[PDB]
Amino acid sequence: MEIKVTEIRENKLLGRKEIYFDVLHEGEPTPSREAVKGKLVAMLDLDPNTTVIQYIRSYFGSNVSKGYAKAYETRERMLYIEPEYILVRDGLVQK
Amino acid sequence: ARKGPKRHLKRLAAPTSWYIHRKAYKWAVRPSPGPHSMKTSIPLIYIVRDYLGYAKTAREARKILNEGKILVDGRVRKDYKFPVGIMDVVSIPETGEHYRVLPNRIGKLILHPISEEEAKLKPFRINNKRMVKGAKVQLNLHDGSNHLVSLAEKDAYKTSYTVIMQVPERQIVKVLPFEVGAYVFVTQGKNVARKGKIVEVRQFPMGWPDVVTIEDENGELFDTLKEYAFVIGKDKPEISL
Amino acid sequence: REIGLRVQPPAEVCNDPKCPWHGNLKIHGRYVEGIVVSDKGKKTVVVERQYYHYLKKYERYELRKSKVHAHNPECINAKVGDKVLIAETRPISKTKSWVVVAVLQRAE
Amino acid sequence: TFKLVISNPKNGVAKQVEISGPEADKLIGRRIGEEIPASELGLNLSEIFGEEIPADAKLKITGGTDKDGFPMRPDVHGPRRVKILLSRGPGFRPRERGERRKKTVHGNTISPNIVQVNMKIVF
RNA sequence: CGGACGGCUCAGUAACACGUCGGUAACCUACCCUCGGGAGGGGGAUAACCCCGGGAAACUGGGGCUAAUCCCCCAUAGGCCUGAGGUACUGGAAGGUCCUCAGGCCGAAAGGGGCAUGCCCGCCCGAGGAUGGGCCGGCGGCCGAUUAGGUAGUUGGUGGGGUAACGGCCCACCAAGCCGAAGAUCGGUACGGGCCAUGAGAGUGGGAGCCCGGAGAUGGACACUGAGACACGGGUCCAGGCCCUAC
Ligand SMILES: [Zn+2]
Repeated sequence: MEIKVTEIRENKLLGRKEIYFDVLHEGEPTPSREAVKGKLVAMLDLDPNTTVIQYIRSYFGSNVSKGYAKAYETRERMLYIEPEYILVRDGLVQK
Repeated sequence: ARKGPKRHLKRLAAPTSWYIHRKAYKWAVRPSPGPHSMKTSIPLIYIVRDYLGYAKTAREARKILNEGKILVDGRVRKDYKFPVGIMDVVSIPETGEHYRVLPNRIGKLILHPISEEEAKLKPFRINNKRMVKGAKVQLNLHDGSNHLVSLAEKDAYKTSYTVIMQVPERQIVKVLPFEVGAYVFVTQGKNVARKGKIVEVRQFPMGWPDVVTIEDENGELFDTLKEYAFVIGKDKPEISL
Repeated sequence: REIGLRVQPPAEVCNDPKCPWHGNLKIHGRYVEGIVVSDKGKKTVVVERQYYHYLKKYERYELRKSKVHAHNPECINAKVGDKVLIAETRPISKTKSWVVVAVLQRAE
Repeated sequence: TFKLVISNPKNGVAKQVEISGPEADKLIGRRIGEEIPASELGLNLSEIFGEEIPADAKLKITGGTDKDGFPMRPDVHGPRRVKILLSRGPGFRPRERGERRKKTVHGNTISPNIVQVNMKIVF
């Protein structure tokens, strides 16, 4: 699977880096959040924490999925801005 | 049957001056009473969320608003219902961004980016005059605001002139009159967002408003109403359009 | 007072406070011309005018009439047959909301 | 037969006792705002209230309750019942601003229809 | 503080109810914005809490103790009426606003709370706006003559009461007017529009679902509190129906 960053965007008010990326998986299924996070952090020098994946989406026939990710400066601002359902869905918090 | 005032607003019934999706949902933010009208203003949350894109939901927008990270006319505004309007200035000092609110040739409101120097001035149109106790003159402006002046200098302020003012402290500079060579910016009607110079005024009897003719720099002439002709300069503009 | 219509005032005077000229009554809205049809009431006049309505299906016209009741001050004392000018004001009685301001042509 | 609740405005304590027989018939006909000696009924206060209360002390009728649970309202004359559409107290608790309800109250006079009688010690 | 919004329905209504253009110089408006000004001095009660309870319940009594951004009172600002003058403002046009004088009625406020060694949220008055409403007007849109005369506060005037405000809205007095064959009155059916179905088009027919407006909350009538109700999940009565009961 390849991961190709299409856009990065900066937010000073909430203190976040928004990231739009494409995933290329020709012949394979839709990949997993763990793997996508590993690749993202390895490639952009980010913390495995303070990083969440809002969605990975597949289309009708593409073998090319899309993603949206957010990288925060501080775990505190993170837990304050982001709701709990994505945190549980990612694994950064135990319900 | 209705026993009182309204507190909701549906999206199919929202004014046309807005950039909004009408079928995505059923409900819209009803603005609160304030400076401008409903047909001439848009709340702040729509700016924070749908124009600039600093938030995707409304909780995030409320959160940034309740921390003084956004100003309007040099003042902090925490209410997501506050109506923003024409000739107003939106300032984000954490990103160095300054926008001025203006309409299009279509009638919709937009954000024109300006500089920090011009972000400290706001033009006002004198809409009426009154004499109040202490024998003082009260000018009633176009955003619903008011200014006090002495009697000695009453003949210098009339009911269509324009006044430039430092926004937060609200001190006057550079009055501009309504004459036959003044620069103009139309704010409503069929010829909205056009610009040009005045040529002729015309009056009518028994309640009908006054009309004015204007010439654009391509040389073409067009008429409109006198209350729609915002004065912004003498020979050239003082702000950015 | 010089009300905002650009007509000439009458060559009389009254004490009635319900006269646009000489009094405290103020006019606003629309103003039309008509002909007097009846003046059998005191300080009241019936004014009539006419227009054409268009029938879209039959491609032709239809003459229609319009009646109003107007206040009639004593400085401007119109009678049946006068061509007159009336203007709108606040409700004066159950059926009167217009007032006569000038007689344009007096009948014999 | 009456249950007397005798209260002292000195300490804030009250005691419940019974009265039956002819000493009870001395109350029927009496109203609210009228004073009565304690011996008139056949009981002394040092016996029951506790330590000691002087003699010469009389009792004041402040309220009462009918055998069906309807209280007495001073400003209603008679030993009978009424429905009056009152707006405050005694005998109703509003629970809202401008709320009114038609209630069932007993009158200003004592009658054999009563069970409870509230007395206040005078000094 | 809010619950007068939102949500449901189409009974009634042929009407300024609806649509559109205009008007209020004849009116009200808590939450909101701007500007200009103020927060002085005293008093009081009473829930919770404690003692004793009553009634089958629903509900409810007596005594003691206490606080407030609760309630009351003085003062000052200010609000309203009238009369005589000056003419500064707006406006197309002043029974309006401003200035001076005079005679009188009503009559504010919480410097409270938080952090801290000044900042945040707030209280009252005034002038204006916005939001939302009330009222008026011109035009426009069903069928019936085996329904032809109707109206008697009915049409107008003078003077007043009452309303937030104009007004026969109501009252006293003077007159005899108002609508009608270009169809009044009466009777029938029916929430009104944007819209929809059909047709080459003209045109015919409908108007439950989504939006704007109106009306109603078993039938009918009447009131309290509040900026706003004669109030679907708050009140009072009559009629008609049903339920619990220790009757
Ligand atoms: Zn006259």
